[PDB]
Amino acid sequence: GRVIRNQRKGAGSIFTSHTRLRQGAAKLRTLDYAERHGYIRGIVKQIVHDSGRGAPLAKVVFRDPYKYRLREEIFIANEGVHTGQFIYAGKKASLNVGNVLPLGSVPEGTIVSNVEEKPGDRGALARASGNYVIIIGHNPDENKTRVRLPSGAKKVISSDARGVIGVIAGGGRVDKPLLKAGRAFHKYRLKRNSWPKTRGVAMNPVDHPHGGGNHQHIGKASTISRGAVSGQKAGLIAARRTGLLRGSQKTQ
Amino acid sequence: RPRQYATVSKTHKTVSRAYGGSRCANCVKERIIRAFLIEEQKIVKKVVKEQTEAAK
Amino acid sequence: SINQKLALVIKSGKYTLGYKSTVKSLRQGKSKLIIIAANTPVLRKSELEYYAMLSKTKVYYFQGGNNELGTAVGKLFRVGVVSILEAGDSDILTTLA
Amino acid sequence: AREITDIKQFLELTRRADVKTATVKINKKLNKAGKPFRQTKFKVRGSSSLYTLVINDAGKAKKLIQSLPPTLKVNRL
Amino acid sequence: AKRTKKVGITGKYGVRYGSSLRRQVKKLEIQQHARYDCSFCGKKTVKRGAAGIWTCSCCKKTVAGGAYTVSTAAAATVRSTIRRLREMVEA
Amino acid sequence: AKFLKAGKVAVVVRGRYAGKKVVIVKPHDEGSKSHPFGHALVAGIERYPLKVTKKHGAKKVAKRTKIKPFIKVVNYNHLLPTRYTLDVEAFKSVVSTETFEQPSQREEAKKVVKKAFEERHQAGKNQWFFSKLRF
Amino acid sequence: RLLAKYRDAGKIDKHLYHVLYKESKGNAFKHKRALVEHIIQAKADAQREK
RNA sequence: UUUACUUAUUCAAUGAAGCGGAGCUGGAAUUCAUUUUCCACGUUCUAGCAUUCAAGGUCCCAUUCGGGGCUGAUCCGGGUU
RNA sequence: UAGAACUGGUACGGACAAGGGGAAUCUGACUGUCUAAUUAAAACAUAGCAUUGCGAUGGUCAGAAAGUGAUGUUGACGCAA
RNA sequence: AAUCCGGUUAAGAUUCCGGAACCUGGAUAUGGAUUCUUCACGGUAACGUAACUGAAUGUGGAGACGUCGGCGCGAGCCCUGGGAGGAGUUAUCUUUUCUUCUUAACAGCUUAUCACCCCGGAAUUGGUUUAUCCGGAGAUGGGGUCUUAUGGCUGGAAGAGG
Repeated sequence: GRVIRNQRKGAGSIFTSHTRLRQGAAKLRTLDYAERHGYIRGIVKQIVHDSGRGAPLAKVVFRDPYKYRLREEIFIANEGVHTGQFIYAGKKASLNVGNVLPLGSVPEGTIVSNVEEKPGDRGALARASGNYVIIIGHNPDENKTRVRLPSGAKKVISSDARGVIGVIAGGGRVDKPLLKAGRAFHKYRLKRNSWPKTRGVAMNPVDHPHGGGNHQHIGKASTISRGAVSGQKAGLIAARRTGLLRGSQKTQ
Repeated sequence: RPRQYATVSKTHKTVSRAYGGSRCANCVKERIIRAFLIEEQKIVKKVVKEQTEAAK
Repeated sequence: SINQKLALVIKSGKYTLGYKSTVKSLRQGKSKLIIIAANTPVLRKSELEYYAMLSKTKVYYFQGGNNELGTAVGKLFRVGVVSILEAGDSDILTTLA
Repeated sequence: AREITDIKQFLELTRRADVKTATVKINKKLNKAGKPFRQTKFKVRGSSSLYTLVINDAGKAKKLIQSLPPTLKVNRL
Repeated sequence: AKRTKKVGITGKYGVRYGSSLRRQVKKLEIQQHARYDCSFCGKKTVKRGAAGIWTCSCCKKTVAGGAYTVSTAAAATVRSTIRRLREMVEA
Repeated sequence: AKFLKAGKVAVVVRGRYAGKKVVIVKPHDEGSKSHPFGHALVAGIERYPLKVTKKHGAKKVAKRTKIKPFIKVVNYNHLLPTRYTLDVEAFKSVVSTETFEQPSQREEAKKVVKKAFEERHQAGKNQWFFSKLRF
Repeated sequence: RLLAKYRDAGKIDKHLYHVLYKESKGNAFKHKRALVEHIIQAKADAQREK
């Protein structure tokens, strides 16, 4: 009867992001004329800790080409940049770690991150701690580029979309055990309101569709249709197979 | 405190050098030397273009 | 390689270590060679390049950091830049510098 | 507020024409450890702060009281 | 002396948490709280703070890197790939 | 083999005149009675002449071309020597050790040095020595 | 500070100072008189090696 | 058949800043008559600097201390991309 | 802080303050949380392990509707179930 | 952005009274300082001096900040000595037991770890912390510069309070 928890997340009263200590949106430079014809040199002032991100940020500063000032942007720091390194954005920018290039200017097999989906939207794909996409092919017909996303899924995007060279710092982050509940608590008090995770078997039949009964059991089948109404989707969603996986990696 | 600086003279708020009260001595030292040597080295960056592009 | 040469100089000739004594012995022109390490900051490196083209003294880059240079010259502390002022048994001033 | 140690500066203060009131104070304090002697303080009240002068020597102080301008209202002790 | 037979730093955790999880924490806290060589000034003075950020204590250099070590193994080869992919443009 | 000769341009990196160009008028590699270190007596400019254009009126030109000089003992560690040079023998005989204490003689020296730098800035030889080291 | 004023008093040189100092960072010396009795023995050994 | 469309519609970004076409100098390029084509078309050791409708060149004002015009910074089309 | 005598109707942390301990089994690893007015538990939570969906003209959800919104100052080492 | 002490009331005071300050805002005159080297000098330097043009615009700092552990230092309380006043005890003993001996904001001179400058050059490695860090990217050493939360002296101020 009662509105279950994942329905209740969406109106967003207490489930919003905890956005106090965050420095800002971590986007790249806006694609303009100084970028896509030459290459603009900025410096990286400071690589600063973001709160709730795994990866560290980077205070990059640029000269504005049109008015005398300095425009600071904040990149996601690629792994192996230090403060005082020069960062070369743009089409004809050379290929070093930390530079940001349009994908038509790299050979295939190059390890980039913070790359865009559509050109200009300032850094969509592969942003988290430690990940990277690898450019696996070019296509001069309609100037596309075939790349490898971190799930192992392959994607064909434009070569006008920019990406910064190298993996992202903060990698190896989930290797360490999170021994106690205090560390998960201090983790999730910087991200958002979804801890502790109360199992849906425990609760009554108003609170969850897995609830109730004289035993904690799941009842019916727990792989739920994609076509289920909002509110029934409680458990494994639209599962094509399940169970413990077997076999080698690097699939076909 | 940040509004007390107004009540006081200038010799308390400033040391005599260029970039005086804003940057410290050593840093100022570095941004002379760099600012010399780069804009001496850029002179060499024009004597290459007069010899490589002419004797190409 | 160059390490046998520098060891022979260091047990046969006269030298000085570190940046301030290179500039002191370079303003007086007593320098015959300076050897710059690889991990040195580029500003220090260019300021010692720029004093070479006033004093006409040859500059050999030491491939590898100041640790290896300190180990090569026989000391234990690191050294970023060496100034040979009198070569002794070895003739590194006239080899390929 | 302040202490002013220069006698001729104090004479300049007494003729600064904003100084309407002055006063003299007498104390007894002892030299090095031996002997008590009479000390005096001359206090002129300017429009912002109170300027004083400490005189330990009566042979200068007695001449200096004579050296005040007569138009000043001097609260003696 | 050596006051623990094997546990070392994870002796601050004591009894609890398992043994495999505590040894997996030991393996990463030795690397995490270590003192690394600085790539610029050569003094073994790079610690970390605020995971992903490795500041040299002197010299003010602030190198980004892996969360629990300076250069993770899956990144130190990446630059070699870059060292391979910058040579093909010229020679 | 000795590049701190008495004609070399140098750049003062320390002191109140930091970032301001001088020329050595007399070096001292051994030092002196006082100043127990390799110092050199130099003379340089404190205010740069401003960028006078085609369309400045004549009088408003001349207030641009005023130059405030200074003479100064400076240690060798505070000077970048450079490849540029300046002929010094006009005011070579003015700046000395005797030019100092009794500082009334310093303004007498600054008169001579200012007249020399204006007579070199007119007929504009040594363009780099009079341009602002923009740092 | 006893080692400090012994060094500054010239009664001992800096080599034996830096030996005895990092020995005093360990135990090796229960008290002040015990350290002076140790210094006397080492300096007498140095004299018997002279 | 889905192909080729921008003007409808939909998304995205920017204090709607350089888009499209053409030319110039270089240069790959081989000429099968003369250019049939295509690339470029101001910055890479350095935690410096970059602003006063821009200095210069050129034409004016009526020479005052100053101010205007063109070029420096290629034209064309007004579809911000 | 340690030791020594000597002495006290063998009393002496003299009042106050202030652990009962052991051999086992069932059970939940643990610190934690809850039925404020009968249930504090072996229940819930947790780290750990695993699974499923989804590459944004997306996945989960909200909104009567919107040129609307929450995750999202987000990007698969991520969000969600 | 800027305040304190002492006193006062049947009941109010960092608010009243007296004494002593400070800040903001706006007027302004007088000295001082600057100038015919027209917009300051000194010091190698770090920086200092009562002052010592400076717009549009840009940058930088302050406001700006986690909790825990010892370590140093000050403030207030505590313990305690000598001396100068009062009260109590006293059959005997007790140079005895209690109580007073204070000093504000603000101002002037001076004063500190850390940081920095010069001279000089280190392995017979050396300095140093309670806690092992630091040094040819130049230590130990000799001589200096700075911050002034703090302390001292003096003024406020003994004319107040006890």
